[PDB]
Order: sequence, then structure tokens, then C-alpha cells
Amino acid sequence: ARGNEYQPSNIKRKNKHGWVRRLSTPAGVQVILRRMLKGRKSLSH
Amino acid sequence: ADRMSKWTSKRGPRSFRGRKGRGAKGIGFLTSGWRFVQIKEMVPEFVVPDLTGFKLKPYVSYLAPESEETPLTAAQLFSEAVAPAIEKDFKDNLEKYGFEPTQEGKLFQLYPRNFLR
Amino acid sequence: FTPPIYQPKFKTEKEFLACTAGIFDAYVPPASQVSIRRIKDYDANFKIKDFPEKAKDIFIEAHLCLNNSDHDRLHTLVTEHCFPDMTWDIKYKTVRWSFVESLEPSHVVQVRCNVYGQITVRMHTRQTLAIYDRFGRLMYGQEDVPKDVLEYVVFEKQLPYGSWRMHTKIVPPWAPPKQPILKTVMIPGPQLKPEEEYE
Amino acid sequence: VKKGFRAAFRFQKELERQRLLRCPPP
Amino acid sequence: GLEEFFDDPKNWGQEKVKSGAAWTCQQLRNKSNEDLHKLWYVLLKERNMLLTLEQEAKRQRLPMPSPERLDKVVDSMDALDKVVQEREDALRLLQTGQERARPGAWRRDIFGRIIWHKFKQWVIPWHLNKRYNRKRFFALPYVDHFLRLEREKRARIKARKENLERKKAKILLKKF
Amino acid sequence: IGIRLTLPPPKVVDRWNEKRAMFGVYDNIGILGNFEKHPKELIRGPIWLRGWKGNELQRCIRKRKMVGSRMFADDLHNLNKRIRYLYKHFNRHGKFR
Amino acid sequence: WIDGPKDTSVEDALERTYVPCLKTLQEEVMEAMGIKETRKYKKVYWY
Amino acid sequence: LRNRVTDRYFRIQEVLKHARHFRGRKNRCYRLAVRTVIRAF
Amino acid sequence: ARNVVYPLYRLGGPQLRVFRTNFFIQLVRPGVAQPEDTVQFRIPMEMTRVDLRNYLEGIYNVPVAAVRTRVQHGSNKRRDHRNVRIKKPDYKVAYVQLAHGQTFTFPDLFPLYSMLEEERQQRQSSDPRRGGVPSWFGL
RNA sequence: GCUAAACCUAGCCCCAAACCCCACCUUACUACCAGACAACCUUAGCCAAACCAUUUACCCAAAUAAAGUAUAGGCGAUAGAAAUUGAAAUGGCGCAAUAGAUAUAGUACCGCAAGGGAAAGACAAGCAUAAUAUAGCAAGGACUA
RNA sequence: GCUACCUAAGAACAGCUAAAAGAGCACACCCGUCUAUGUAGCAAAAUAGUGGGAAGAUUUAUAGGUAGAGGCGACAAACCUA
RNA sequence: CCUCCGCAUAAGCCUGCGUCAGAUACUGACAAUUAACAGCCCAAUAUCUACAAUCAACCAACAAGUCAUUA
Ligand SMILES: [Mg+2]
Ligand SMILES: [Mg+2]
Ligand SMILES: [Mg+2]
Ligand SMILES: [Mg+2]
Ligand SMILES: [Mg+2]
Ligand SMILES: [Mg+2]
Ligand SMILES: [Mg+2]
Ligand SMILES: [Mg+2]
Ligand SMILES: [Mg+2]
Repeated sequence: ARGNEYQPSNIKRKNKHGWVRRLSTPAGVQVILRRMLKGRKSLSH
Repeated sequence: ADRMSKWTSKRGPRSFRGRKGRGAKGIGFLTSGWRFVQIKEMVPEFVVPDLTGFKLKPYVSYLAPESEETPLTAAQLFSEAVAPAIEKDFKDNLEKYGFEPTQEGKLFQLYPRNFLR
Repeated sequence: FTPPIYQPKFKTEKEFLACTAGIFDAYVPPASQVSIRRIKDYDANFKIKDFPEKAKDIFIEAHLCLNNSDHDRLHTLVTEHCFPDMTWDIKYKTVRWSFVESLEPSHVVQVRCNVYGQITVRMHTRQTLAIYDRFGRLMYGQEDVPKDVLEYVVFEKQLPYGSWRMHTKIVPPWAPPKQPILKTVMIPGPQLKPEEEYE
Repeated sequence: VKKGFRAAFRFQKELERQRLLRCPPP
Repeated sequence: GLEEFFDDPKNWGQEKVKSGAAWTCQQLRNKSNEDLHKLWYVLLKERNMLLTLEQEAKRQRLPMPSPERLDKVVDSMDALDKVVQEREDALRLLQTGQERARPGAWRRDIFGRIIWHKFKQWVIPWHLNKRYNRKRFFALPYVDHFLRLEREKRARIKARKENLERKKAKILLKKF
Repeated sequence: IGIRLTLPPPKVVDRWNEKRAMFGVYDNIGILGNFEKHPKELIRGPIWLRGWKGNELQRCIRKRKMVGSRMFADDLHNLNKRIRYLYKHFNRHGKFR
Repeated sequence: WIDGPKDTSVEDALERTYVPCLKTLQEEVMEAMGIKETRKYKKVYWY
Repeated sequence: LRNRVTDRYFRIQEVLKHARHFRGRKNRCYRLAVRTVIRAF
Repeated sequence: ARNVVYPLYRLGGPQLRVFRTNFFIQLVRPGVAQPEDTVQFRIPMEMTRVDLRNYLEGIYNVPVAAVRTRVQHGSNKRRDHRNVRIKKPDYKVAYVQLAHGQTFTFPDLFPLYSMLEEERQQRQSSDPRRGGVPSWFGL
């Protein structure tokens, strides 16, 4: 019954975790800054 | 869920796949009814010369002498292109020698560059 | 409820030249002054009347080295074209080769010629052989009784620091058959597939 | 690798003793 | 014609094709603009033929005959491009004083980093461009801590590298 | 098996290299040089513990006091946390009162 | 060395046809090939 | 790992030698050997 | 041209001209049967079919009747020893139909050691009657 | 005799000194139309006070000393000055692949996400050779055994 | 991206009976009454049969919204990525 | 002998049983999905638009149902 909580959709993915949404708020900008500081290959989703 | 693979136009839903391109430069615009109007002037016209009788070839004979690389500079170009006329007219308004005050009005403006390659 | 813990996937995805090609001109046993000069002009010091003594010494010393598997010396004693023949089949078995007084004096036969020397020397000596196994049991030749050996040994030399090394031994078709071997041998016939019949 | 020499030398001595026991010289 | 995409039929199957030398920058600097224009397409046709050969060799699982021809042609075209670029750069410096063909500016992005923002071409002015004004060319004060942290990460990497170099040098001196 | 099977490469020590040979020189700079310099001024090391000694808490306090402004951000955060932890441990833990 | 069919002769490779001028390759080639362009490049904004 | 023990082999062998004539893993495994050697002594 | 900024065109402006084309194409053998008038090319991704038509008609004087293009995805499935995906590049494929009934077929391109060979000739394989005894010795 | 076992530098730690082409904010990495929203605002709490409720040290801009002094404080846990005084200037009794950085890498992998985050490179145990013999913490005293 | 509720704009609902129905029987579809199996399973809630609803207060795809002392809740302290 | 199965679209995934060569639907190389289907639109300013749908004709209503064009 459970386990399939991920029902993928690229529209939702980009609108929820994308670069534009991350930059849309100061908190998300700090998210990107933390990922850059850590050296993440993928900064946003 | 694939964060590492490059985002291309093959990935999203129909709207995403239609909207994203592959880097090809635009050729025209879209009107009502999604009819594409192609602008002729937007299409890169290849200026291909006539190669009949041309003597140069893709390769150079190894018998050619070696030389020292001397990258062209603004000073060298000025000396070899403007200095002779300047001297000949000084011994005897810089537009006469080639200088143009502004690039505006030219087809091939040097800055901001407005021509391909 | 406690959710299950998954171990990392990586633990379970792991997965595991100074030689020549034989003989330039093969001597056929039952006018080489040009090649004599062609070797003299490059070596500047050579004696045909004294070469057979050196050739015999080199031959005998290499055959003695084969007794103790002195491969370091054998490399310098024989050519690389000959070394696999010298030391391959003799591996993992003791050979008791020994030398006894020769029967007739050694003499040169013929010489020919980036540039590689070549000297064919005829010897008719007397030798002893005893080839054993890994386990030390005789399999070829009595160790005590000597045998008479007729050999046509061809030396090769590098033409700047190389010397005259055993290159190839010419065995004439008329040479007598070699010593018989102690153990018997089976030689299978042509193997037959299921659809094939013996004829 | 652990720094030090004494343990390694002790092990070499014990190996030599065991070798002498297994294949004593004539 | 399409035959220009392939070598001379006599060369098909030859294990090696004899080729001259790549054009050098100095050799090209003596040629006219028209001569460079024509040589560009000569080299382009040769490059297309060589790329066709390379792809067909891969398809047939065979080595490409004289693969260094492609390297020579690429070097020649790079030299020609560099020569033309040198001439254009000199002309631009003479007539405008600009060392760069494309306009740009040093700007601080939303992440506090200094970047060379290369200008783009627009039909409307920037104060009217809606998409442009969404882009932020300033860093708010919450970026300062991350700027310091990035600087210190760079400093740590540099210090590690320099210490390692000195230690390697000492090891070499002790060895010899 | 927690033992190496080979002898480690021999360690050669030059007891008479310049450092060892001149070790100790000028340790009496004060009593033999009219006390112009104190021997502790011969010590080379961290600026916050040249001619000074203390336990870990005192060392950390001194480091923060003397070079805290020059410390990297996360190093200084670690030092602050360490001072807090050491304060708690030294003033609230232990067998003795 | 023997020149192949796609190798320039040394004299051709060394011919100094370059006349130092104040013209870009583009405009020089336009003049040489006789291409005529009367339309004026409209100004654009850079930013 | 400033100071590491390098003698643990010999420390283990001192007990295992007394344990060598035991039955089962008591003659091999130090955890089991040491308990039975103490009982033996 | 590719990797260059195109000058922005406005109505009534000059024709866009490229003098030193940056596009290099490859004529490739089709992997499937194609009509005799169809030629297959591998193309830079930034090249449109109009660009290809002009390119072939100007640099090669090939009368082009039709051009179709498709972006072939390159496999991202292969992984190196570090388990990192290796991306085979995507590439554009053009199908060019020649004009005036002209026909094209991909041409049939591709239509010490001496000492080793002579030693292999002179191997002198051991005879079965020799029973592993080295035959080099003359005794 | 298998499995194994071992190795030494890949690097790292602490100091010192020194101040360190093109694309991409739209669905980022997307050549090319009407902007205008544009930022600022006491940390709290864990914890100590053996509960807890006031209270309970925290980059300071010269170390030392004054001094844990004056002071503060459910005057209790604890907190705590200043006046004044005036320090000079490329190395390791660090680690050596479970250590030293998490690091071969912020990769693989895990998570929707924020995040989390590895491993590794150069005769131990387990078995086999060789299953087992009444009775028992498996040993000890022994015994020719 | 589950789930709860909501917003925008969609879609599905055989056949018979009945006649404009929160109607009847019963497919698709939704659910989960009872039994059995399964219980490291096919499954971190499944299977088989049985059963309830099945033109509605229905089911459902897409996009959006409400965020932690908060949300949402036909209140089970239910649900808000096992 | 068996199946509310199958084929397509959507969504998702991203080359994941095509060929060849080495291994025991794995590895490597080579190839491939071609626009008419679908997506990617609209030059604006104003001003316009009460009259459901349910075979839309009768009958049947209430829960009152985007249809946006023209100068
Ligand atoms: Mg859903
Ligand atoms: Mg298409
Ligand atoms: Mg308390
Ligand atoms: Mg480690
Ligand atoms: Mg064992
Ligand atoms: Mg019905
Ligand atoms: Mg009903
Ligand atoms: Mg409800
Ligand atoms: Mg209740």
C-alpha cells in the first residue's frame, strides 16, 4: 500500500525544487550557497 | 529523480519538450495559428568564394622554411598601414588616413561587433 | 513500528634486434673471400686460422653452462634466436652434458654477410649426454659412455660490441638418427567425429 | 603499517626458529 | 558534388596517405583576407572529408588511414582563425580602443561572486526588459558569511597544496 | 596476523646534523648575556603559546583571545564549542570537588 | 620530400599577398565578391 | 594512531600455546582459549 | 556558425551573412536501407535544416531537394570504474534528398616481423617420438 | 593448501609566514519586447542552579599583572571589571590507507527536498589435508597408553 | 509528486429495471464486510473468494494552494512522503 | 493450454533482449527515432456580448451551467 509516495512529474519537480524557485527567496539562495560551499555537483533540482 | 543528467528537450512533458531547443539559432517568429514565418535576413547566408584557380591547398610542403611567430599587434598594423601615409602627408582630420570616429553608420561595426565570425 | 534500514548498495554491487631469421645462405654438406673482406673491414682484427679454437671454446663453455642452467652467461654465449632452443625444452630437468677430447681439429667452412656476421664451422667431437627428469630419473643417454657428434654450427656477430655466438646448428638430412629414448611412446591415430568413420 | 622494529624482528626470529625446526640443516 | 566528402578514389583502402604540413600562424599572416577566406573553405572541405573518413573507419572497425591528417587540418583552421582574430582585434583596438569584441561588465551576482557578465542583444532598453529585471546583480548581506566560508575553503586548499609541495621537496632532498 | 612479515626499512638517524649538534645553544642567553633576552624568547611556535603553558581549556581560551579574530570561521566555531565543552567538563565533572 | 596533390608549393605558401589594411575580412571579402548590402544595421541595446 | 600495540601476536601466542591441546575452538580462538587456559591452570 | 553570438536582426536590417563557416559535417553510411536519392549526414546540434541546405548548395553545389533532421540521443548508460555515467554525445542526423533525380550511394571505402615469420616457419615442432626430449642436442 | 596474511606513500594534521569561444535567475546553464516586489527589525532554547520561575562565561580588537580583586547575584548557582603595567618574533618527541581531511569524492549511493554520505591502492578466524566411539564446562592429576 | 481539505480547468460511469431519483440489480471503476492464505510474504498491508457503493455528498488525471504549535480534519488526535 | 488481456496516447523513464565481437537481457563497438501527429502562437487599443446542456424538436427542471467575438 505504501512506498510509492513518489509520483514523478517534471513540472512539479522544477516548480518545487528548481533553480528559479530556489533563487526566488533568500532562504533558497542560502540553500544554493550551502550546496556550492559543500561542492555539490547538483545545486538544484 | 535524475539530478545529474543534463536537462534536454527530451525529458519533460509535451509543453517542456516543445519549448526547449538544442541551441539552433532562431530563424523567424510564430504568428497566430502557430504558423512559422521565416525571415530571410535572419537565415545565415553562406558567403562561399569561388575556389576555381586557387593555388593554396589544405596542407603545406615540409620544404617550406621555418619562421618565428610574430602575432600581429595594433602598433604593427598602424605602422604597416597608416604610418606611411601619415609620414608622406606630414612632410608635405584623421579620416583621410582610415580612422573613423564612430562605428555607427558602418555595416561591419567593430564594437559592439555586429557580424558573424 | 520501526522502518527497515537499507545497507549501501556498493557493498553488494562489487565485482571482480641482434639476431637474424635463420641462415642467410644454408650450407649443404656432402669463394667466401668477399665476405672475409666484408668482415675484416668492419672488425679490423680477426684471424680465420685462429677462430675455430675460440668457436670450440665458446661452444663447450655454453654446453657446460647448460649443465648448471647458467642462463645469465648463456645469454651472452648464444644468440637470442637460439636461446629458446637452448633453454626451453631443458627446463625442469637436469642435464649432465660433458665434453671429452675431440676427434678432428675444428675448421671453418664458409662465411657470409644492419650488418650481421655469420660463420659456419664444422666439428667432429666426442660428447656425453645424460638428461634426467624433474624426479631425477634418467630419460636420455648414458652418462658414462661417450658418443661421436658431427655438428655444423653457424655463429652470428653484431656489426659493434657483439661477439661470435652460437646462432644455429645445421642438421643434414643424411645425418644418422639420434640416440633412442628409454621410454615407449603412443602416437594416436586421427580422431573420429560421430559422423566420421575410420578409413 | 605500524611503526616500530622490535615486533617485526621478534617475528623474524620466531620464523627462523620454526624454519630450523621444520627443515633442520644437515 | 558529394564526391568531395570522400578522398580521391585512388586513396581508398591505402594504409597510409601522404600529407604535407599544417599551415602555421606565421605562414597565414602573409596571406590576404581574400586568400584566407578561400583557404578557410579549402580546409573546411578537407576537414569534412577527414571526418567522414574517421566515422566510416569507426563504422567498419578499421583504423583510419593517416589519422594525423585530421590533426593537421584542425591545427591549420585554428591558426587561420587565430590570424583573422588577430587582424580583427588589432583593427578594433585601433578604431575603438576596445580589447574585447563583445560588450560586458564586471558584476556581482546573487551569490556574491564577481563575474564578467557578457551583454546580450535586446530590442528594448534594460529598464523596460521584464526578464532582465528579474535577474539580480547584487548580493544581499546574508551572502557575506558564505563568501568568507568560500574564501577560507580556498585558503585551506592552497595551504594544503603548498605544504605538500614543501614536504615533497624535503623528501627529495633527503633522498638525494 | 597483526604483525608485519618483513623487517621495516632501516631508519638512519644523523645524530650530528646541524639541528642536533646546535640544540640547546642560547638556552642560557639570559644568565650569560646580561638578561637582555629571556630564554622563552627563543621559543618558536604558535603566537598564543610562546613562553606559556596551560591545560586544554586555558590554551583554547588563550588561542581565542589572541588569534580568534584571525581564525577561519568554522575553526573559530569549533574553538568556541570546545571552550564551552571544556568549561562544562572541568567545572562540573570529575572525581574530586 | 615530394609534394602531394593537396600540398601547397613553397612559393605559393610563401607568397605575401597580405596588404596591411584597415578593413575587416568580412568587408574586404564583400568588396572582392561584389556582394551589395544597402540596408543599414538597426541599433540594438546591449546589457 | 600515535602509539599502537605491535606485540599482540606474541601476547596471543603465549596463551594459545597452552591452549593447543584443547578440543574445539578453545584451542584456536583467544576469547575461548584464555578462559579454558585459566581454568586449566 | 556555432559558439558565436548572432547579431540581432530588426525589421529592415541587412541580410545575415557568415563568411567563415564554423559548421563541420560528416557524410555517414546509413544504418538502415535508404532511398537512392537520400544521403545521411551527422551535423552539429546548432545547425538547422535550412543552414544545411545552404551549406550543401554553397560549399558543395549539391542540388538539395529536401532536408529532414532528428536529434539522436547518446547513451548515458555506460559507467566507468567509479560508477559514474559516461555520456555518449547526442548528435544531429540529417537526411538530404537530392534534386533532379540525382542518386547517391555510399562509396566502398576500405576495399622484425619478417624475422618472426621466418622463425614461425622454422619452429621445428617437437616430434611425438622425441617424447619431450630436447632435439637440439646432436647426440 | 585454500581463503587469507603482510607492505608505504597517496595524501592529510597542526604551526609559521604571506592578506586571498558559447550558454546560464524562464523549467538555470534557454540567441532576440512594456519593468518597478525589490534588503535591513533584541536570537531562542538546550544546559547549571542537583526541580524551576530572576539568574547561568561565549572574534573582545596588548599578552602578563592588577585579580578571580572591586563589584554583581532567588547575595546562590554563579557572573566579574577598570585605573595602572607593557610581549618580542618554515618547522613537527603529527598521522601513515579502520589513521590522517568526509574525500581516490561531496563522487557513488540514499532522500521529493533541505540534507545524509561511503568504500577502496600496494601462517587470524573459516575450512581442507584428516568425520565419528560409552561419560557429561571438556580440563586437570595422571598414565606405558 | 503520499495523504487531508481547497482552487482552476478536464474526464469516466456497460446492460437491465425504472423514469428526471444523494432510486433498484449489476459491469468498468472506487472501497474494504467476513473468511482463508501469506506473516523476512508477491507485498514494510498483498492474494483468493465473499461483500458495500457504483449519475453522485461519486471516482479520477493534470496544474496550483494551505507548513509544524502550524496546516488540514463528514473528530478517528485522524492525515501532513512507509 | 492460458489472459480484463492487448494495441495506442498521456505521464514517467532515458537507450534499458537492434547488429557485431568478446563473456556467461553481461562487457565493448557500431547503428537508430526523419513530420503531415504533437508541442512551441497570436500586433494592439477600444467596444462588444441576458437567452445552457441533456440527439435539443416536444416534455422535464434546478444545482442556473468558461465558450468571445467585432470596428
Ligand atoms: Mg497522485
Ligand atoms: Mg522532427
Ligand atoms: Mg536545572
Ligand atoms: Mg580515511
Ligand atoms: Mg588457521
Ligand atoms: Mg449506468
Ligand atoms: Mg444509487
Ligand atoms: Mg474527508
Ligand atoms: Mg472522539
